[PDB]
Amino acid sequence: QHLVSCLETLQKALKVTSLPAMTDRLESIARQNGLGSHLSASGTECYITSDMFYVEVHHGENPVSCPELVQQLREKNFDEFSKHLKGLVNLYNLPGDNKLKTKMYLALQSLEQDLSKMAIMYWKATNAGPLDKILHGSVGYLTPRSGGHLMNLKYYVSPSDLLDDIILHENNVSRSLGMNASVTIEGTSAVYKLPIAPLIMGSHPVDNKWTPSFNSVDLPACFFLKFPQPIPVSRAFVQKLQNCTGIPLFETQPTYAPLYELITQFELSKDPDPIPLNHNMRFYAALPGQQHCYFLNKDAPLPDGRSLQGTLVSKITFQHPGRVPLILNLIRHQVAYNTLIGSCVKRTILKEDSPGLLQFEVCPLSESRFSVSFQHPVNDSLVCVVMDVQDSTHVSCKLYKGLSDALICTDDFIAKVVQRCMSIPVTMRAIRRKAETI
Amino acid sequence: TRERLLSALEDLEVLSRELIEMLAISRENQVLELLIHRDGEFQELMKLALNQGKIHHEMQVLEKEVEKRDSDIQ
Amino acid sequence: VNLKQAILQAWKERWSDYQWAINMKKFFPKGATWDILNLADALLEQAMIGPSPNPLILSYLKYAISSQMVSYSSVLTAISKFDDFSRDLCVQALLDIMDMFCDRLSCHGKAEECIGLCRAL
Amino acid sequence: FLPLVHNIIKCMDKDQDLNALKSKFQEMRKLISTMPGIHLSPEQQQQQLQSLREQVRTKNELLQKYKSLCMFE
Repeated sequence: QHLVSCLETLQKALKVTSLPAMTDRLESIARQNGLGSHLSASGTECYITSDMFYVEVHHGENPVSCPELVQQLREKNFDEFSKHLKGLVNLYNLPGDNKLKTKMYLALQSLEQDLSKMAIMYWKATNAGPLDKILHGSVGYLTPRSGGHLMNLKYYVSPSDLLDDIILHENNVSRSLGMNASVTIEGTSAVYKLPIAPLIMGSHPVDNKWTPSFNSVDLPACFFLKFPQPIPVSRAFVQKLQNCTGIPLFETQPTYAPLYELITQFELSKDPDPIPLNHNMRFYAALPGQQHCYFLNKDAPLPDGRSLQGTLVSKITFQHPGRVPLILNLIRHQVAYNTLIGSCVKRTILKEDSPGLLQFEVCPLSESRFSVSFQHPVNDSLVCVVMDVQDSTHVSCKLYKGLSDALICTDDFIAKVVQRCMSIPVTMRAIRRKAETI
Repeated sequence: TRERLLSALEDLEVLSRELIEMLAISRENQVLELLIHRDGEFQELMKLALNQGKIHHEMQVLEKEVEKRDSDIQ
Repeated sequence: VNLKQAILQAWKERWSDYQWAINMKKFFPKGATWDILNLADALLEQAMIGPSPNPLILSYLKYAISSQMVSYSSVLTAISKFDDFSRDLCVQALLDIMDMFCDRLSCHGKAEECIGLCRAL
Repeated sequence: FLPLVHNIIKCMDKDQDLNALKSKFQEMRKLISTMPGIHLSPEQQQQQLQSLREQVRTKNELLQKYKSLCMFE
């Protein structure tokens, strides 16, 4: 009986005819997502579950006539409307009970208002362009929740990916054109105290001031900062991040292997192909001038004697937004280091390459530092460029050479070329070219 | 082509009837996929079916004209 | 041709230490005990350039000490010529390398090698 | 055709026998839609048109040739 009901949504989804049958297609969408449909007149039909009730013509007014939803329905995109309902259902997958669910949603609304105000304060203090806000701003470019989609804070926009095939952001910044993190309430086994009303009642003109808790209630949930693709993070970052918040980042200690392997998986899996690369940590890179091979050297001992080890993090839980500015600054840092080392990872088949193969390599000297070692471009001794990722957007590099050697490069010229475009497989090219030009 | 259209029509009717009857007995993605595939076949050759008839009427007119011309020539 | 070109012809294509030993033999017919050619000097230069040493060329030097390719005297001189001292990681690597041979500190050769070991100590 | 089939499925979801009989009559109408003057493909339709055009042109040309042919000075 229930399978025949699910059976009819499927054949009603392939049904496509006039407006009457398109209203029956909206009824199909309801039972497809296991929703309940009540229709008053031909014009208004309402899908109702919990507080997730919306009408195409609980505890809150109908918020907005979203152009997004209206445009999709007016045009022939019932599939897009189906995705939007799925997003709404996932947001309210909240367990809780009833009165607790309404309060828990209220807490999310307070957090959203506070985060929005904090973003506004940064714009008032400095009229920064969207790119500056995303790369180095309090919170991040923030899009308020629309329908199912929850608030997205853009932590970082990599220089290579800002450029597509020299994009100027404008206020039209795409939702996925960068690295994005979503803020949401999710149920937890433990019990926590969360603000149930806006906590930025009084705001100090520079930065923000939060009125102290209790209002608040001990709901069995915490605010979350879910990342759409899990970000590989190192053990040292877990300690640096914990120092501020205090909430255990990984709680039940799971697995923790070399970080460089996880960085390769994240980069390789961005574009999926059937054949596994089988890199053996010897990625080959082809560039406009010269050919390079990079050995990532995981398992090199750090000063402690343990190889850099880290575990993918998808959800970070924060009670209030006070520790959020500090947590984001550490993340920004972990993400930037991953991007520079990530730019090298590539799925190429450089086999039997006699010319060039100007191989470069990478050893983990310490958490937050790595050394790329290469033969001197003009002379013969091994030379290297470190890149400690001090901050998300800032890397400091020192090119030590032997006592008798040819001045390979000026640290500033390399920086100018990298900031113009970017990528670190790219940084090694600039070091080689500058040395050769001299 | 006529044969293909007739076969598609028969398949569609039987399978749609079977799916509806199973829904009725309870209170079928294989059937659904088959339906949409032959529905595309019928619809794409239904624009053709309409025009074909108009073209056939035009052809009949042309034939009449040719016949007259020949008979006149003879 | 040069030892610097071989040591990274060894670092480039990832060579394990014994394959480095074989190919280092093959690149140079006269062994010259490897200390006339200053193996320890070239390995320390192209290992201690970065803030942290690359573990490949340190693995090459630790094999070239543990296997008796390189005398302890040339290693102790090449350790002595490093200083810089702003980097603790390179200094800790040098102290682990000294922790390898120290105490044994044994020369089985000519007496000039023993005098060289004395000056190197 | 497909709309009528979907309407029959909707009637089954609501439930009738009369509607199924109507679907059978629609299938008879479909057999009529297979042959209300249907008999040819898109290619054949193109060849027949070209042949008819060529025939009209040749007949008109022959008639004009004898139109000019004036037997009386």
